[PDB]
Amino acid sequence: MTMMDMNFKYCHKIMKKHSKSFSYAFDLLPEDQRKAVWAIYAVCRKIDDSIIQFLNQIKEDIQSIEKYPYEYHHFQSDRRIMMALQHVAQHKNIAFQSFYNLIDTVYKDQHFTMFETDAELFGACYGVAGTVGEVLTPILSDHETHQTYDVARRLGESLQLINILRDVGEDFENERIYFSKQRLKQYEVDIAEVYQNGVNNHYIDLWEYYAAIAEKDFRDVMDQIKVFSIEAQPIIELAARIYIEILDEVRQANYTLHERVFVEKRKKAKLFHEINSKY
Ligand SMILES: CC(C)=CCC/C(C)=C/CC/C(C)=C/[C@@H]1[C@@H](COP(=O)(O)OP(=O)(O)O)[C@]1(C)CC/C=C(\C)CCC=C(C)C
Ligand SMILES: [Mg+2]
Ligand SMILES: [Mg+2]
Repeated sequence: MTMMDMNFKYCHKIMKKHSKSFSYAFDLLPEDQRKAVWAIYAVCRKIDDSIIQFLNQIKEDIQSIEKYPYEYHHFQSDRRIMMALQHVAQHKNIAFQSFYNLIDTVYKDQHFTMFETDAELFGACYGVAGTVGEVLTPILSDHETHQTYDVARRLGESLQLINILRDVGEDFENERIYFSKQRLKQYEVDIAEVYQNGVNNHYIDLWEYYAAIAEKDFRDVMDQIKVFSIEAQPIIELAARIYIEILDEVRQANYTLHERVFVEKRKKAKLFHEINSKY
């Protein structure tokens, strides 16, 4: 067990801590892609958790890795994570611009004021999650085309939308609402009121409006599953399927705004069995 192995095992532990659905799937990858995913995840985890000066420190670590992949650096932020990311960058082509976009998005979030329209909202989904799909693309496909990026991007954006749809209650408590002003007006919905009084029909309708968008994007990703390498196809499908099942869970908890619903480990294995057998 080397120095490097210790970095990756740390990244892995971050991933298992913060993301039960994605680790479950992505730990099924062959060892070398598995480790690249752990490392990208943990960098994005840390960027997302930044908050100020830690975030600039990370941005600086990333920029050194870009300009000088084969040199030793004295990383300012988290050395275990940065070392692993740099090890990954030596063997794979990484879209640095895509981590800067994510970093910009976390900086802008400081000044978050609700989205006027669905197009600002989809613009944020790109920034938090569409970028992650882009950074992962060369790890999960052997030939990167524009098509491969487009599919990875859309997968990530629709996972963010599913995340939003799950976290409606806890997001309100943290003073955030991600549904667009325009769509809240149209459906006559006020999130404060729902939170206090329970679900109603206007809410379900607005909710299901977005759920249908996420579902349509999901189905469009699945019909293009082929852009990914053969070993990653069933994993990616698992990861997406698990995340989509979050949608059925929300409806069975009656769209509650007072708990985080989840897909249990036993359900995860059942979906894996299903995908597995189709392959
Ligand atoms: C690198 C990796 C797997 C994840 C990166 C974790 C990142 C970027 C955090 C900073 C930005 C944020 C807030 C992202 C939200 C992730 C919710 O996870 P998390 O909050 O940890 O767990 P949960 O909320 O479920 O408990 C999100 C929904 C985007 C997931 C998009 C993916 C996976 C692209 C898939 C495309 C292909 C697989 C081609
Ligand atoms: Mg969330
Ligand atoms: Mg999240």
